[PDB]
Amino acid sequence: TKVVVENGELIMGILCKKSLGTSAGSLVHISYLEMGHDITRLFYSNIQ
Amino acid sequence: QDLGVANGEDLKETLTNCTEPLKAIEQFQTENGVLLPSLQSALPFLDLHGTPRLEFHQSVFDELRDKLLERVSAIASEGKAEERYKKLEDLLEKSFSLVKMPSLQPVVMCVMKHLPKVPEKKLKLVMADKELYRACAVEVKRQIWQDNQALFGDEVSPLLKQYILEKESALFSTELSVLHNFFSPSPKTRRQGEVVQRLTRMVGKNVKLYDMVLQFLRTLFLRTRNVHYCTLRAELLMSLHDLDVGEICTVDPCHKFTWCLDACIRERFVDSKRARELQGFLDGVKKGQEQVLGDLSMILCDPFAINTLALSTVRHLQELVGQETLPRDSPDLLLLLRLLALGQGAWDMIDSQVFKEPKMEVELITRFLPMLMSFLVDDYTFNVDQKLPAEEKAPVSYPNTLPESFTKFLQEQRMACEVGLYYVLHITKQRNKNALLRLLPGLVETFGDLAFGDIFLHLLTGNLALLADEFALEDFCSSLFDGFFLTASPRKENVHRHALRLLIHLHPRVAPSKLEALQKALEPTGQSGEAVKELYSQLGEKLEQLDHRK
Amino acid sequence: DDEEETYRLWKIRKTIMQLCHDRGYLVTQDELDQTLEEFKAQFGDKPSEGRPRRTDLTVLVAHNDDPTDQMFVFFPEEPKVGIKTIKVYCQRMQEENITRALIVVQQGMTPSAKQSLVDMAPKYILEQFLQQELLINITEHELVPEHVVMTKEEVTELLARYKLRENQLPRIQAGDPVARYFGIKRGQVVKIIRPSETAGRYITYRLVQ
Amino acid sequence: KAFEKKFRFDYTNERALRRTLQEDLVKDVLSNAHIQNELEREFERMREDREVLRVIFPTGDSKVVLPCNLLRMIWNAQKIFHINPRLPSDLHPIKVVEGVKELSKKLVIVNGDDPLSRQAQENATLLFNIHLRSTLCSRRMAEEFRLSGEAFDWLLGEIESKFNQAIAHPGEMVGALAAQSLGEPATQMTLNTFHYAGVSAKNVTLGVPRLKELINISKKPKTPSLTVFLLGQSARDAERA
Amino acid sequence: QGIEQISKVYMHLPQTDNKKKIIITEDGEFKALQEWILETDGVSLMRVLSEKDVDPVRTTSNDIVEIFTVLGIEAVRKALERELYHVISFDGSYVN
Amino acid sequence: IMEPSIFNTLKRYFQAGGSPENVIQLLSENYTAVAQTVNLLAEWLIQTGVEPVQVQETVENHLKSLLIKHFDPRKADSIFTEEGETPAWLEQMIAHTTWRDLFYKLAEAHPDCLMLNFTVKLISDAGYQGEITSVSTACQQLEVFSRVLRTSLATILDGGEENLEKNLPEFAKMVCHGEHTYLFAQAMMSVLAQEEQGGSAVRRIAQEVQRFAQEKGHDASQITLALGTAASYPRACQALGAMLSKGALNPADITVLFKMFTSMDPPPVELIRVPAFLDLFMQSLFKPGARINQDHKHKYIHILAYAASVVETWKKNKRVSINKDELKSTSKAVETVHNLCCNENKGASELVAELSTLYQCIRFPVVAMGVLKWVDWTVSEPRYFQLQTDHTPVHLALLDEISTCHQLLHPQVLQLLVKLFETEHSQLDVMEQLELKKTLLDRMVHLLSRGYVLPVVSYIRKCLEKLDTDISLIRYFVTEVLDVIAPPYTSDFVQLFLPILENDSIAGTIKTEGEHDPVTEFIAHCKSNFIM
Repeated sequence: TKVVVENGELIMGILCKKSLGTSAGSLVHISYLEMGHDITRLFYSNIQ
Repeated sequence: QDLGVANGEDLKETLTNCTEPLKAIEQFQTENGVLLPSLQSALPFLDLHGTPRLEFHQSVFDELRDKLLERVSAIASEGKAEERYKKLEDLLEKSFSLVKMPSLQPVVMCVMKHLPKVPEKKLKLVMADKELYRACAVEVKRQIWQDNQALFGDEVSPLLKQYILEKESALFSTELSVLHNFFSPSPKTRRQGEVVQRLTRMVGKNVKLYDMVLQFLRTLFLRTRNVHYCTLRAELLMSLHDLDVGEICTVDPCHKFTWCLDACIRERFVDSKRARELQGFLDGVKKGQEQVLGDLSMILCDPFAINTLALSTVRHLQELVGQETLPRDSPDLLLLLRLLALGQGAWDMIDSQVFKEPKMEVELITRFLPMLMSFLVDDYTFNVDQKLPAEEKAPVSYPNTLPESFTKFLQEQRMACEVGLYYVLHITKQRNKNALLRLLPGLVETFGDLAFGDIFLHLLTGNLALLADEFALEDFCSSLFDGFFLTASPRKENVHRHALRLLIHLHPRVAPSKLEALQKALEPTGQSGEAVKELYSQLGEKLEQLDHRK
Repeated sequence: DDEEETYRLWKIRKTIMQLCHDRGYLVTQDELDQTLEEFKAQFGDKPSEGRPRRTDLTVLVAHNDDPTDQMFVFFPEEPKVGIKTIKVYCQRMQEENITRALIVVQQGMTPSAKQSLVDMAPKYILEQFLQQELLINITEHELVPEHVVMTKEEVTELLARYKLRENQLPRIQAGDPVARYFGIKRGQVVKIIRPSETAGRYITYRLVQ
Repeated sequence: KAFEKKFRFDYTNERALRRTLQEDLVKDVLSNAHIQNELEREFERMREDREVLRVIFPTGDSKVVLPCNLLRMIWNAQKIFHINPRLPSDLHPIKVVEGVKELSKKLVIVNGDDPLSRQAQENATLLFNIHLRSTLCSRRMAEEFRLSGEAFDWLLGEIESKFNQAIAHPGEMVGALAAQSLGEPATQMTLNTFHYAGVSAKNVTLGVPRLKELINISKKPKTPSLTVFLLGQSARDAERA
Repeated sequence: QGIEQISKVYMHLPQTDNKKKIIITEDGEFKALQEWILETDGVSLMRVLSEKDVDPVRTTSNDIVEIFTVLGIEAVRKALERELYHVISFDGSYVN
Repeated sequence: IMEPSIFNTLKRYFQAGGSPENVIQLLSENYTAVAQTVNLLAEWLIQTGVEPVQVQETVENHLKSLLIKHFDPRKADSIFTEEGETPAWLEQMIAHTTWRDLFYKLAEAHPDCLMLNFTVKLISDAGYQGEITSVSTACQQLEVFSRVLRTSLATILDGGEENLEKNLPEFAKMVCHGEHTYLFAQAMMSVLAQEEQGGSAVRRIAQEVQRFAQEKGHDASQITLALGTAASYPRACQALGAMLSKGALNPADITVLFKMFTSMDPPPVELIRVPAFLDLFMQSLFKPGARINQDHKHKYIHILAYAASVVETWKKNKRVSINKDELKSTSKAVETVHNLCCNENKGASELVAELSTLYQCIRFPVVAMGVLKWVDWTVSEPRYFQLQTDHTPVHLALLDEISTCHQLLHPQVLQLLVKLFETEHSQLDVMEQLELKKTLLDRMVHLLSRGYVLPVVSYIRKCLEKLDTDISLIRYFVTEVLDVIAPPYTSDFVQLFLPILENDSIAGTIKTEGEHDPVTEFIAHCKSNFIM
């Protein structure tokens, strides 16, 4: 129950809405800020 | 090699002699060492140490001495008074032979410090030795001083001279400031001076020493005519008050009066309630205790008290003008004048030993004061006329004539002169140049040259700093300097110093022609004092700097 | 009550001292914060027809520099002040040469006297304060940030640096209680330092209108 | 004491420096006293920043919004540059201090050189510079982060770049943006179905009936209140309360 | 007793640290002192602020016009900010 | 006063030669008066002060050691002692051996090996073998350590259960300083415990030493199993060694043990009687949490029952008659108790209901010990006292039952009671806390009723004198004790109960008793007993 994504690879943890949802500091928010914005579009599409 | 003491002298011998008897030396240490069997077994460890056997014993001795000092303090603090005093007396009897030993001298000095009465023989022995006397605490020195008035006077006189010098130097400060003048410090701040604190510590709770100091102050006030001795009397009494010294404050008849006057000085004004309290103190002097009146007059002779009372008198005169009332009908004004009269007559009362209130002259109240009110009245009407619309502006010239009776009052009556001088200071502080020019010719000749006193000149130069822009006018500078300052500067060095200070402060605003004329007129002569020459040199340096700024 | 009256007078005195100090005047340090017992000792502990009555504690203070201008504060005896009462204070001021002054009214001023106060503004300035305004120094409140009056040179520097006019600054009322506390006139930029949770410190400016 | 233990970078200890730094840097720090003076000065600045923060935040919370996520950037530098933080680091703490100062010089909200603009720049990036000093200090970089020199240079570049990207763009329609940012949560808010938990609580009118009273300045609010805080002993006594 | 323009006043001990008195101990650590606070039903500042044993610094209000009459415009800006943040973040939502 | 340096001045006096300027100056270096004598006269001056008591000589020697500690010359200590001389150390150890050499060898202890040797030999020369040992590390040289161990064992064995708490740390800091010394001591314990004529106390002391070893950080369970006969059957002892090296219960390990038990060839029962093993059993079984997975649970219960049930007859190192006819009842009782501790039905809706069955169970000693540990781990949870029936006396009623049905658990019961009494309970009303203390004192009175009195009264006196508790609590204790006891009075009870009653609040004991007389009766009986 402890989500750790490390060096672009999911080490451990189960991703609930607190990991992929609209909460601040989530995986998608950091993917938007650290990576680009086209990359986040690809991220959403691949997940779905 | 005193009582039961081995070699101090043969110790010097032991350091000089140097041949051979080892067993004699060892036996001497055994007999005159730390005579404890328990230490004999512990010494070989010190021998097994390597460091020479001096630092260890010195450290132990110092620790024992400090513990003994702590215990002497504890004995002085704890227990019944008789038992602790007896223990301290026994300890002093056992230890006084070592008073000349530097390592044990602090213990003896502490024991003497905590004793209410040191035996007279030991006190005489201490007095005969300059170093022992110097090392003694003030508590022992009080027991010495109370029965030796000459020695106490020798100790106190430098402080009194220093106090007088400090006051005079404060009167001649380089900075001319209305906000920061001689009367700016609060009484509590003034009592923090080094001389006052040192005198308070020396007197302590001893009434006899306090009376000796009061006698010294009276004698010096009579001999030198310096009012700062009165200032010092007031400050010393109130400094003892601030330390809750009831042994002195309860027996001094001037304590409550001086306290109320100190409050008045702090507020720089005397209200009706405080005036009535001071009057109740004065009227409470019983028949047979009339010398208290001389003491109270000495308190009122304090320049701070005089300044407060005179400023209150001027303010009351202005209020009476506002209220359409005569000076004779105001009891508070009459009371202020009575206090001022006592303060001014202090010297005569003490010198003649005739302790009676000076009679206030009728013509003061009935003539001189309402004429001052007329001067205020002229000022008000001129100010109101200047604000009229231009269509109603008659050519109103300010009244420039000084009545001859006013000048006669300033010349012949001390109280009228004092009140007029403070009125001049008041109008100068208000930047009323017309009234100042009107009254200035009457200050050339005043009662006892009071207009040339250092207090008045200090305040006057400070207030004249507010009229700096008027020094660009040659008529104003001619009036001020030529008609007032230069009339007395050749005969009075202090007037020369005050004029030089004013010129140093205001040279950038003085007209250049008048500036050159004043520089020539204020040139020190061969008989001029060192301070005048120093001030003139400072003025020259400032003038050179100003020329370089062109 | 009599103890309540001396407490109220002491609080008004303390607030007036703090107001004068924050305005930039000569306020003695012990006078700036004195004990209530010290006030009672200095004045009399009986405002009810007694020693610490009004007009006894009219505080006269000068400026820290240029010590000429003074605003010696006024405390009327009556609750409801009028023109014939403020003309006595005008007489006392015209007796002097100083133009600023503060009166501390107990109840509301008569509106005719309110107009009269404006009727001498170019000649000599008079401000008025109710008792409830001076029972709390509002600048000590946590909601009130640090207001500092700016000099004209600093106003010129501000307008030249930001290349904007006095018409464009966010403004402040002349009847603003803080503006009344500092007694600022119209057209006098006030810098305001307040802590911000997003930048640490924020300095805004309020031209007076 | 926790602040001093965590941020001071005690230099007098030998073995701690041996573990945290390489021996050449260890002897460089231990030999020179000018570097020790600079480290003491940066700890002085951090004590000053602590006092400034405690003035700014009287309530004991530190969850504050700032542009550059510095801890995440330090972690990213560690993951990119393959730190292996068991080994002693090889970045000079004086390099850390000077780089932080140069970076604080490089982060510009307000241009100009006159002291008014200098004060504006200081106030605009006061909180962020406090956070930058706190996160990128010498002690933490030597003990709990252990970045390398090239990693530190990349970190400074990344911080500068990501701060320069967060500047408000001239021409942004801020007013409509804020109006929508406030009116969009308005729909998600209740009208008036507050639980009215009767624990005193005065039935504070909350939701839209309160947002409206704030939006149009109502001189007749549904529920006007005070919050009267007691001063001294009366605050800790129910009877005086 | 009391002032006009006010109905029954309710007093309580706070739970959230926004109302709890946050002090700084001599070792620098924050501490939340839970002291009694009052909470009225009317509104009158500059008269409650004048009362004895009332903290004249932290005593805020709920009405804005009353503060504008009492504490000015910038204090009203701060009070409007705090009240707006209160009404927004009551239900756990966040607005920048 | 340069006389005090006759010796070194000597060889520089007869043989000075050359330029004796430094010789004359060092002959002249004592520029003060006879301050050696003046330092002794400081005691005479203190005679007029407060006190230059023998403590004055003690303080002089303390300053001696204070300035000695600078040099404390290890430097030439070996040389000066290899000189084969020096009654200095001998005389100091004869007279001042209290703490001087103690601090000396506590300071550095690496150098001065011969000063240390002389001090240690003089410590050996002292009667009570090891009390001035300048170090608790006196376990290095065997001839000293064996005799010190012998005398300490004699002291403890002559002491008893009361001295078991006072002397055991002072005995275990030596035998646990070194684990080779621990092995030596445990081997001696084993050899002395070979005898059944009083070796039980030796085994108890060995077990306490092993418990202290476990506390301090030893993995001493392997040594304990090596000393025992359990190693004769290898695999079970190896399993125990691993399990006790980990200090936790493994179901696989217990299945390995259980496969070897309950067969026709059981191991000697002394392999399972080790108390740390049973303590780990209690930890893993009767914690309020720590659920056991219902499958090897009966194996746990059977192992505990076999540990605490069976008897044997070692007729010349062989058993011929054992029985297992009561471990079924023991297993049933322990199973019921574990079920009661596992159901944890909220506020004992069931704990109160099955209390009669619990009373039936606690007739057994292992059951009583397990319930005591479970109540210790339940009541001592912070913020527990929020259920209140009569300030929650239910678990304290179980405490009373445990104290009633047995006597060897009384030290643990009193330890739990005083641990709860010393524990300040936050978030409770002050009157509520006071009544909780009253309930605990009622439990202590019940302990006092069943014979276990002297430690309880000793703790009451300790908490009245040292870190003094409320006087009203001691008054209530006296009131409740004297409402139930009266006539005969063994002398020890009177000797311990007199000072707390006669000093410090005589008056509060008697208010409204009347029908049965107050402490006056106890005072009269105390007068009649002793010799005034």
